[PDB]
Amino acid sequence: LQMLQWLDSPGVEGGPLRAQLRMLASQASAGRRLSDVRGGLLRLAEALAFRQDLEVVSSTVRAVIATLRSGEQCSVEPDLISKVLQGLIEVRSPHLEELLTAFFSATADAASPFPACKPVVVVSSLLLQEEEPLAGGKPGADGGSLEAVRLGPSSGLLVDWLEMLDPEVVSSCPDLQLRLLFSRPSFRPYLLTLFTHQSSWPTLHQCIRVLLGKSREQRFDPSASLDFLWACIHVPRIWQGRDQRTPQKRREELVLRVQGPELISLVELILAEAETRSQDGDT
Amino acid sequence: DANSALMELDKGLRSGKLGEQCEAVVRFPRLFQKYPFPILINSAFLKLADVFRVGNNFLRLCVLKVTQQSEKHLEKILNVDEFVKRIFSVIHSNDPVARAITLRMLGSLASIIPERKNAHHSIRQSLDSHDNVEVEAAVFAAANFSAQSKDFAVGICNKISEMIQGLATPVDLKLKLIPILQHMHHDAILASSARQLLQQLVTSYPSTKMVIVSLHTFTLLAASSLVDTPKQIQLLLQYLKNDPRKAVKRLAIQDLKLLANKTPHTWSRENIQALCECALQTPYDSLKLGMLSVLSTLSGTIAIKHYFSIVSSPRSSDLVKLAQECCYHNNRGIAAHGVRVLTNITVSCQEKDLLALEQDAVFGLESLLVLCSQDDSPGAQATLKIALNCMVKLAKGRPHLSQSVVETLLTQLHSAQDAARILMCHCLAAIAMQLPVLGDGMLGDLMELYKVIGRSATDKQQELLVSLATVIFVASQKALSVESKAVIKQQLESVSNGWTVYRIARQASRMGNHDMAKELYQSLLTQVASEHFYFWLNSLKEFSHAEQCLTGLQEENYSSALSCIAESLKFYHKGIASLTAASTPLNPLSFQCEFVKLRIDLLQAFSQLICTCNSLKTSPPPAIATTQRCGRISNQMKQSMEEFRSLASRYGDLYQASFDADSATLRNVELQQQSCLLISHAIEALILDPESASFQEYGSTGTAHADSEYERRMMSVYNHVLEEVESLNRKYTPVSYMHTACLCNAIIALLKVPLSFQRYFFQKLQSTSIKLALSPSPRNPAEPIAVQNNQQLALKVEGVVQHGSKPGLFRKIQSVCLNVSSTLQSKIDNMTNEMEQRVEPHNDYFSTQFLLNFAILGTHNITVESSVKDANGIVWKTGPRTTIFVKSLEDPYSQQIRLQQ
Amino acid sequence: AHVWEDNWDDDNVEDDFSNQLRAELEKHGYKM
Amino acid sequence: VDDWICEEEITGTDALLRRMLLTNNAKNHSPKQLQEAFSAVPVNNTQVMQIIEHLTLLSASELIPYAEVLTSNMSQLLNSGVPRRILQTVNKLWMVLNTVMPRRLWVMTVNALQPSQQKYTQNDLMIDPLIVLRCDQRVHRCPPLMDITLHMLNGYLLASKAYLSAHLKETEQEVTREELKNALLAAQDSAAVQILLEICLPTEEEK
Repeated sequence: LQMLQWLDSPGVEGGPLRAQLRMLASQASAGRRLSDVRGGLLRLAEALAFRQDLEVVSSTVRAVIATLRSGEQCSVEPDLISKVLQGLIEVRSPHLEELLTAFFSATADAASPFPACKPVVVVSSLLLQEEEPLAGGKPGADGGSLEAVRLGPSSGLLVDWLEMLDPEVVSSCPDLQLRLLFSRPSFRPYLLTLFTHQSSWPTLHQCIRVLLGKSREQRFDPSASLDFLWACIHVPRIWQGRDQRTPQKRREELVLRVQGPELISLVELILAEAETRSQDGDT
Repeated sequence: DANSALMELDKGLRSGKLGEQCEAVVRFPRLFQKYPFPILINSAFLKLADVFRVGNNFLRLCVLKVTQQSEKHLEKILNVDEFVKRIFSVIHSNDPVARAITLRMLGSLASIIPERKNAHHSIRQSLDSHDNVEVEAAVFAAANFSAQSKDFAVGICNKISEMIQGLATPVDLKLKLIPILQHMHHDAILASSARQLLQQLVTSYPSTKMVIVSLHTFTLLAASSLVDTPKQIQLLLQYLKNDPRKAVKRLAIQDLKLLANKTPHTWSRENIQALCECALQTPYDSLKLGMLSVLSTLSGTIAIKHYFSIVSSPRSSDLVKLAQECCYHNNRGIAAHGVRVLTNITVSCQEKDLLALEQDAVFGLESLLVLCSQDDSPGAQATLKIALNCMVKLAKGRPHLSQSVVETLLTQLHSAQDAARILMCHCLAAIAMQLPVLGDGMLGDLMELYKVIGRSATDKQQELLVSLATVIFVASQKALSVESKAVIKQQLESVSNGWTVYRIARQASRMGNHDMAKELYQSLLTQVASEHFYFWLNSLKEFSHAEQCLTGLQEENYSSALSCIAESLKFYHKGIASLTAASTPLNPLSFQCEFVKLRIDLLQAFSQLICTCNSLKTSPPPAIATTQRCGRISNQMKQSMEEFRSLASRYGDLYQASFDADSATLRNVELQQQSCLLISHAIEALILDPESASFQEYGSTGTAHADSEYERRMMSVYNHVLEEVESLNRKYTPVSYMHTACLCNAIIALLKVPLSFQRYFFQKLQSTSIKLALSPSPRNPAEPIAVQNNQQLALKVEGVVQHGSKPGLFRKIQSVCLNVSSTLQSKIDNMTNEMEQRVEPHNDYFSTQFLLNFAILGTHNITVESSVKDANGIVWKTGPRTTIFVKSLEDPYSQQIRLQQ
Repeated sequence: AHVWEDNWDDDNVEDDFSNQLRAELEKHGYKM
Repeated sequence: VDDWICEEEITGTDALLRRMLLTNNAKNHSPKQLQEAFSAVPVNNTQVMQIIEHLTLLSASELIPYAEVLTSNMSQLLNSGVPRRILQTVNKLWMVLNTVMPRRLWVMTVNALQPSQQKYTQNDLMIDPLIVLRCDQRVHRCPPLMDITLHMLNGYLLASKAYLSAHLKETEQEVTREELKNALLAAQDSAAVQILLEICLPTEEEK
């Protein structure tokens, strides 16, 4: 029976003439699945799982809404249904694979967090389809999901998608991105060494003035900020051909010029680092 | 003309032009390949060194290329220190490209200088430099030193840890520096520190690029340091399961593939459960193919036996059901992997509640077959390969399915294209070769299929006739009918290439159908456009004629035995004359001539034996003088002992001197030698001292591998002759006539089972030779080396091995036994210095030191013999047999002292 | 990836002697 | 030697590993696809970054057909606002293409980096190599394009040495001509050095 069904399915795939035999095969598969659900108990899908896979493969329909399916998927996410979520995700992916439409910019963040919370097997393709023909600011949703949602592995993909679609490190939304890089995460060093070697020099100077600026809120982590300073001093593009490790100790080669209040802010920041002392000690 | 090439190319090296120097430098690797001896290697490498020292930075890249290519000759350099100093004298220059080239040269030279400290200091100093080409060359040389040195490994562990998580040195450089951590397996705590750093890196830089590089590095560390490979297999299962990215999953696939190929015994049960479970709920198909490819490679080893180990019903196990729905999947490759898994479960461990899967297994194969027959694409061709290999293995493991197996195959031999007839004929050939009882069950059906090929296409036609007539010869285990010969003959008269008929003729000579071999060899004899090929085909024709004469025998008829033996000897002698005429200096056919000569000697031993059995009926009981051996027949059968034992020794000598044949040719030589031992034991148990036999064959006479039908019929004949010998042991008189009848029936039984010209008679796959350039002074021709007759002669034999192709295909050289001997050529004869030494080659080189004591007065004859020892342990007697001449002079003061004394 | 291990006739397993034999033997292309 | 030494094996065949595990289906990208990706009337740097980042992994022989679109579209890569990976990765792709098709690449890059038009050939570039230093004003503060220009200038200086030697050797039908060629080469290299050092000055607009 499995060999006969596999032979019939290859003919249905090859024989794309009007899909009438495809409809007959789908009806036969639905009837066989109903009979197997009604009668088959001990033989738990030894060959009926092949029929289930064929029915899932033949159910690749095209959604005609492509806007209300996000709400249906969000409702299915609260209901905690696996096959319903898989069918909804497969329907949403084919609809996005069609001609582009106007997607909502509010429910997309909730839908992405729902497929990232539960283990979704089709998360990457759905995210690629949603971010390819995106009718809105995808970087804001990606940054919000990265900063707020504490997804363990999948956030790494989100990190990739950040650098995959935001050309610089800072392009359009500076505030959320600055609080993403500097806070009071685990992906922080990669994006920070990016921003060391990614951004244009005027943008780097804008960040260096806003970072060591006068601010009593202490919105930036001192370790990341100070290491960003020390990296910007010794970028290999600055010293790309200078003779190395034969200097004069009396001579000073180059420095970075900052202002008086910049010096005061930097020294109070480094002493605020030095006053933490959770377990480090005096030495 | 060995150093003359060196002076020519170094005359090219002393030009003032960059082009001629570059031409000589890049011509050096051919000269390296032509003479591989370390005198030339050392000289040319020192010349390359002091050309590298002064150069315009483009010669340096060429010498770097030559050093990269000729890596296996690097251990032959003698003056290592001068070479490395001349190379190292460029690090202190100020051109960064020249420095980078010199660090790359150090990285290439890493094998010969593992523990040079200034090299490590230069790598560390240039490693944190600012010129990018210097940095990249430093990472290359750090990778190449870190694979061999340990102190370098720990210091560079600290340094590369700092520069990877130093947050400068951008992401491309980090990707370049993680393989430094890959090469870092030398010590336990070093490996643990590298493991912690890699775990921190993979959780700290969660990208697509760095995760792939770090995971490949981490698994090379795991496969190098076999202390916690299960931990990495575990971590790979969480990375393959809980990660949304796709390329990371693909590395997890190729990673588990490498780990299952390397160390499959460490795969635990829950690891296979996790891999199968992750293979179920995947939505993609390429990922499905990858995981089940990993499980298919895991199914061919002892991991299944660990998986199906006692202390759940194995029907409910995840692997078998996963194998079922991927065997019944739409895609061809996943079906091939699944049917491999199911076949491997069937061939493996024999628990009762798996046997039902056997049925599923066989149906799966034919289902897959009818999917992949009518497609004609290289992917479908590979699916045919995989399916037919599974068919062979499935029929091999469980013979009681096998008959069903073969009949299903014949069904798809009715309706498939010209590329599917082949390899199905090959599968039938293998199955009908080792297990013969099914072969006849085809017989005539192949006839009508062969008839269809009368009107088939032309492009793949010749190979297809070759395959069909080969499986015809294999299936005809007893004989071929005259009508079968007629239909085969008329079909290849209808259309043939001329080389196709040669392949059919040699297949028939292999299997034992020598009459069709006769006819096709006639056809070849009228053909063909060269001298020695004509003589070769004439020799093969004569051999086929003698073997048909040997097939024309009748049991219990000694007259026909003498007649047909005489016909076989005369046809073999026309054939051996043709073989001797066919021998060429370029192709010195040595196996064929010796095999045919010993076959002739075996049949003449049989002829003298049969007429000696006739002598008891052709002479008196003894004489009137004799009234415990009486008569000339006792002396004649003692001569039969001498001849048969010498013949067995000569068969052994032919076995030991080949080393380049396959298993089948060697086993056939063993069959002939065992026939000689059989007849020798049979005679020395019946007539010549029955008293001290007392054995009655106290060894096993059954449960044989039976790799060929000829082997099986040989073993049956051997067992029958030994049964006749045990029964007729000590009942009758020492001369007797049941004894002579026993020898007669033994000779008839040996000559009834025809012959098998094996693969090494026709084609040679592996060619291995040894050089052994003797250098005491190498002499010239008749000029002998002068020795002073108060000191020994330091012979200094040195050798190199030459491989024809695919280095070692069947057997691999483990050690080589050089033997030396002397001989007083003036006329024991100087046996006092027979010497033996064992050599283990490094790459190809043999270097030993031999001292030969020439003491008496005269001209002595040094002979040098080689003897290859293989991996299993069998010694093989090949070698050039090199001879050299020495003259022994005397000191005039010593001569006057001996005259005065 | 080969089905028959003792196959005498693979894609390229032909030694030199058989190579010149094939070269001088496929050219004629007729058999009586 | 720089072009051949950037071809060498770096550490562990990481590039081979990437071309094994990331370019399974890159046949969708085409030179003309990059052509309208560049020539969009807004500046959508995301899709061109997509295409070029996928173009990193290809071999140089497979990267030959994209030389036309890359070289023709270098000139757009000078406006204030281009992201830095576009410049750096076009520099990397130019370095990859420099290993296979160097002369045609250089003569095509001269005709694109010129200010905004004269179409220049290889003979004019070998006669005079200072047109390489006659590029756009914005090239002087774009580090990847200046790196390309510097490799190009060094190559054309060596080219002019070989060309003057060959033209002197052919047109004999001798010491004075040889020393005149030596003086021309010396003054030529000195002029190239002086123009480079004057590029190294800070401009008066930023001072």
